[PDB]
Amino acid sequence: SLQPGTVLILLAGRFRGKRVVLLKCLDQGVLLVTGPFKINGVPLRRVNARYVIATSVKVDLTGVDQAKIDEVAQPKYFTAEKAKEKASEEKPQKKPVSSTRAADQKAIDKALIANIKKVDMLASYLASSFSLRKGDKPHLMKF
Amino acid sequence: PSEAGHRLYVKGRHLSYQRGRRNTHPKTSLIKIEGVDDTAAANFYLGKRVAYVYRAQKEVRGTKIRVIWGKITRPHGNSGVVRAKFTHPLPARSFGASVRIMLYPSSI
Amino acid sequence: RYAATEIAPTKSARARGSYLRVSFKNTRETAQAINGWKLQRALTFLQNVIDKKEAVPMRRYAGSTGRTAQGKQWGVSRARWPVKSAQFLIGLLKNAEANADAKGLDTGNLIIKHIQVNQAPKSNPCHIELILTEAESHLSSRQRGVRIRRALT
Amino acid sequence: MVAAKKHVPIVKKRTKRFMRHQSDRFKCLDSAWRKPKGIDNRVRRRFKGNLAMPSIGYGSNKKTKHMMPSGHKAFLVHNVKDVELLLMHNRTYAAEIAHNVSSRKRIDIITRAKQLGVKVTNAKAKV
Amino acid sequence: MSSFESVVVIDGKGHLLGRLASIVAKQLLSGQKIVVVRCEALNISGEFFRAKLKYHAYLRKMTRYNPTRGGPFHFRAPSRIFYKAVRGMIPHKTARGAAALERLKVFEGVPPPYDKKKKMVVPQALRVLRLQPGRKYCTVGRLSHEVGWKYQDVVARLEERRKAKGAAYYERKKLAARQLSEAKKAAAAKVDPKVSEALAAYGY
RNA sequence: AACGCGACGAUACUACCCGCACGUUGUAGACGUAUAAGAAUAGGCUCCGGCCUCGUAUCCUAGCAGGCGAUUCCUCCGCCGGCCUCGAAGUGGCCGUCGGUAAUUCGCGUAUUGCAAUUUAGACACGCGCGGGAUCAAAUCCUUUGCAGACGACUUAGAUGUG
RNA sequence: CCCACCCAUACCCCGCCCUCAGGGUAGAAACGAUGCCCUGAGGAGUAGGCGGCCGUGGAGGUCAGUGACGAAGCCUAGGGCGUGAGCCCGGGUCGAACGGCCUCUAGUGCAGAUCUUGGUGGUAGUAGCA
RNA sequence: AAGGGAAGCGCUUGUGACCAGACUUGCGCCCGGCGGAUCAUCCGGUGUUCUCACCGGUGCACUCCGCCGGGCUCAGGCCAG
Repeated sequence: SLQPGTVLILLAGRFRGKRVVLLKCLDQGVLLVTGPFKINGVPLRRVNARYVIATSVKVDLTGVDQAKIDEVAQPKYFTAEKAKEKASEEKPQKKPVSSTRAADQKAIDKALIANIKKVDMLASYLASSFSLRKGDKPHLMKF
Repeated sequence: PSEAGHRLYVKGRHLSYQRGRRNTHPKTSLIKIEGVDDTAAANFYLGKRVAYVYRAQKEVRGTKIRVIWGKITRPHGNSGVVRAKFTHPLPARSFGASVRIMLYPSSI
Repeated sequence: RYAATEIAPTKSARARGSYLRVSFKNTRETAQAINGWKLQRALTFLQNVIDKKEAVPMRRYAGSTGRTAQGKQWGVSRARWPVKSAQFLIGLLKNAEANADAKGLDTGNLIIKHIQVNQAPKSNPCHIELILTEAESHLSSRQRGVRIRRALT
Repeated sequence: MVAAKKHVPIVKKRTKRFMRHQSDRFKCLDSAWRKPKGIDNRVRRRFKGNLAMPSIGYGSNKKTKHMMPSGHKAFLVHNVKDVELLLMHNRTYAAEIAHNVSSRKRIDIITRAKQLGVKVTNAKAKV
Repeated sequence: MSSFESVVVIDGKGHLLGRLASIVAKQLLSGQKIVVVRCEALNISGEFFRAKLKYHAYLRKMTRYNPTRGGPFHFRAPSRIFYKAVRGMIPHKTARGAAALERLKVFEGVPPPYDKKKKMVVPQALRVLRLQPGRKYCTVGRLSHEVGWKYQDVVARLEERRKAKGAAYYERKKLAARQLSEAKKAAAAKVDPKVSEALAAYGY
C-alpha cells in the first residue's frame, strides 16, 4: 500500500492528523516523509509505517533528486547533532535548524511542491489535518 | 477559525470482565466499540491499541491524567464486542466507562 | 510526660491530677464538653453546672439518661449535672490559670488546647490532664517541547 | 562489583502471606500458618472463596531461590573475617551486618566490604 | 448502528413495557443516559382485564405489621410502573445498579425541556412491529387511571397544548422547507457547471 | 416522605450580586456529546409535480490546538440593549449595535516533541483572590403563659404599649 | 431441524515446584559423589505409616563469635528470604549479658479441656441505695 | 477514613498515604603530556611440585609499573515500540 511518493496520514506523534508525503521506504519499519513544509509544516522527518495510514493519493516524483533523498536516508542524519543541540538548549528561544537541514528541505520541497500545485485542491488536502467525525467507520471507509 | 474536531481514536465502552455465570476474571475486559456490530468489524480492530484515561487527585509528573494501556486481542460473541488485555486489570468501577481505541499499529 | 507532646512548654500552661476519686465516665463527659473552650467560658459553664443552670451533654456514657430542655444547647437530648467532676475540673483549671500567671501569659486569651481523662487503679478513679495555649521536574521530551512551543506562542 | 551475576528473571508465584484461619477474628490466634485438622472446615476441604493452603506448588525457582531483587544472596556478616570469607563471591552474595554489631565494627566492616567489592544491605544504619 | 449519545429520549408510545425495559436496562448498565417519555402511552401485551388482575394481585401483596416501612409501595403512576420493570431488570441492590437507576429518568407526557428535543424509537419493542394484528393490547395509562392515578386529565390537556404548539412549529417548518427548495433551484444555475456535475459524479 | 416538592419574607457577619486570575478542587466517566411535528400501520407525506423498505439521512466539518498579511465576499457566529415571547421541573424569536468570520486565490512563518507514549484543551458544581454595587438578620437558652404536657415538644408574652 | 457463540480446576501447548522412575559422571584439569548433568511420568485425601525440616530450656566442642561506641527483651500505616512452620535487617525503648554451627539431653511447641491462676470488658453510670 | 436493618474473609484493580531495590559507570584499544625503573635475557644464592619461582646483580625512551587532557568499542537500570 505504501510506495515512494504516496500520501500518508500520521496517527501519532506531534504531527498527528497531519497528511504528509512518503518519499523513501527505509529498513526495519521506518519511513522518510516530508510535508512538504511549505504546505502543512511537517519537515523532512522519519516516522513509523505501523503508525502511518496509506491513502491511495499517489503524487508524481518526476524531477525529484533521488540522490538527495538517499543522503537523508543514512543512519546518522537526524540523530547526529541531537546530543549537542539538546545540551546547548540549556527567555525561551526556538532552537536553530542545522544549516544543512534548512538547506536540504528547500530542494526537495521545491520539486515536490511543484508537482502538487498541479493537482486540483491537493495543497488544501495536504495542509489540512485528518479528523474523525461522527458516524464515520474506520473499518468501512476507504482511504 | 478551524472550528473542527481533533479526534483520532474510536470511542469504546468498558462493559465488564470475561466472566462465567458466577466466576469473574479481571485479566481480560469486554469492550464495546462504537459502531462495531459483527465479527468482521471486530476483526478489523484486532490488535489495535486501547487506553483507559482517568483523572486523579495528585499531579505526579505534570498532569492529573493517568492512563492504562492495552490491546484488543480477539472478538467476543457475534455482536462485535471485543476482548481486550491491559497491562493492569481495569478498576472494576469503570464498568460502562469510556476507553479510547487507537488505530495503531496500522495495516491499511 | 503528658500525651500532647507537640506543644512547646514555654508558650503553654499545663495542669495535672492523678488518682482523683471522681467518676471516670462523668469526668470524661464534662472534659469533652469543655474541650477547646476559652478559660473564662469554661469556668462560667462549670459554675453553672454546679448551680444547675447549664447541663453537660452525655454522649458516650449516657445509658438511660433523663431528658432536659438545656440539651438544646448541644442538639442532644441526654444531659446531666456532674457536679463533683465539675468541681475537680474547676480546681485543675484554676491550677492551670495560676501556672499561666506565673509564666506570664495573658489569661484573657487562653484556650483549652488539650484535655484528657484516663482510668486510675481501681470504685473507678481517674487521672486528668490539660494544656492551655495562647490562641492565634522529571518531564519528558515531548512535554518539554509542547511547553516551549506554548511559551513562544 | 556493584552489578550482580546475570540471572533469569526473579518470579514470585505468590507475594502475600498464608494467614491462619480465624486469626482475623480472634486476637489470641497469631497470623502464622497452621494447617486446620478439622474434618468439616471449608479451608481444609478447599472450598472456593476461602483461604488457600501452602503447598509445594508455590515453590520458587531453584536458580532464583534466596535471591534479593538485586540478584544477591544474603550472607550474615559479623566481622572483617566474615567479609574476607565473602571475598570470592562479589557478584552472587551480599553482606548483611548482624544487628548486635557495634557502630565502630560496622564502620570497619563497611570499609572492608567497599574495598572488597561486596554489597552491604545495611550500610547506612548508624550514619 | 451502535451509536453513543449523551442522552437519548425514547418516545414511549406504542412500546411494549417489558421489551422496552429490557433494552433500557441494558443501555443503562452499558452506560447510556435514557429519558423515557409518554409512559402513559406505553403498551402492555395481553388484554386489559389480565393486566388489571395482575396489578390487583400486586396490591394484594402487602406487609402486615407495618405498611409504612418494609412494605411493597404500590406506585400507581405509569412512569413508576415502567420504572418498576426497569428496576426489576437491573441489580438495584448494588452500587452499579444504583448508578444505572440514577442514569435513568422517566416522565408522564413530554415536559417542556424535552418537547423541543428529538424523541427516538426502539423498533425492537414497538407494538405495530412486534404483535400479531389480531392480538389484544392494553394501555398503561388506562391501567394507572383505573388503579388510582390522579392526573390523567392534566396530562391529556398538556399533551393537547403541546400538540397545538407543535402544529404551529410544523407550519413554520413547512415555510422553511419550501423556501429551502426554492433557494436550491434558484442557485442551481448560479454556481459552476463543474461543481454541479462533480457532485453528481461523487454522489451528492 | 423527618435523604419528595413549590411560593414568599428577612438575611448581621461571612461576603449577597457583577467581570476575570484562576484553581497542582471535584464529578458511575465531553472530545461535533448537533438533529422537536403530530398521527396511521389493511397506510401516510406533500411545494399538489409527485414521493414513501433503507437516519448507511440532514446540518456542520479546511487555516501555528488553527499564526500574520492581501484580492474577493455579504454568509455564518457570539455578547450586550429594545419589543415581545416561553410556567409540565420555565426560553426562544425579531430588530439594533458591537466583535469575530476561506465562497476564490496567494505570500511569509511551523522544523528539534528527534521513529509512538491521554492531542493536561468541555460543562456544571465548589474554593482563593482583587475592583464595582449593595445589605446591615434571626433562632435557641432565660423569665412568663396553659388552648399543652411522662420528660422533651406545642400555643402564648417580654423593646414603652389595648405591655 | 440448522448456524454461530459463552465457560469448569475438564482436555491440548508452554513455564515453574516437588516426588518417583530410568541413564551418565576417576590411571581425578577433581566432588557441600549426602554433589552435579540428561530424559520421562505423576501431583485430592480421613484413620494410619514413613521422611525432612522450624522452634524452646540446659550440657560438651567450636566460631582466637557478638556486646555499656549498648546483650537480651519489647513496639513498629519500614523492609528482605523461605511453599510453610519460621529466619534476617532498619527505626524507637532499654540496660548486662547473648548467639550461629556439630553432637547430647528434656518438666521442649496450645484455641478449646463448663481447664488453673491473674488481669480486664459489655451489660452500666443500669437495677438499686427499704 | 468508612457507615440506608451486621461485621470479619478470598481474587483483582483504582485512589490516598508511605517505602525497599536499580543507577551514579566499569572493560579494553588509538593519541599526547608525563612521573618512575620491578621490561626481556643472562649471572650467584635459596625453596620447591626437577622445572618451576623468589631474592641480589644486569638491563633505563617505540621495553615495563600508575596519573592526567582527549577519542573509540563493548557491557551496563526501568518501561516500551
